[PDB]
Amino acid sequence: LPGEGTQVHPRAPLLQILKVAGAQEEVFTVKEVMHYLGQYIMMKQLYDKQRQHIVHCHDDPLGELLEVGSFSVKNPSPLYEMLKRNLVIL
Amino acid sequence: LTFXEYWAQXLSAA
Repeated sequence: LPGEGTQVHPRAPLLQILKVAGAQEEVFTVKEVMHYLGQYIMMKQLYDKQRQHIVHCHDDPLGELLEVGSFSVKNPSPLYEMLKRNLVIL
Repeated sequence: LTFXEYWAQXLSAA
């Protein structure tokens, strides 16, 4: 994924999720995209209530993009692979 | 930790 200063444009399915999280922009840095994804998971309460580094996304639009039913915030590979598929580098 | 705290760590890394 691109560096800190590099700007990206999220593909429609991802942009839609960032919009739910309150994103107004169309062009982001990777860190900004990550901020809104965290907001989204928090708002929809997709994290496991007891072990909160686990996210359950199996029946959510985010799970469709990630292509997994759950992931660990400490094993973020699925997230970065999703971003590679869904971010246009500007 | 809380999810907020875990994600904040992840955000700071990326």
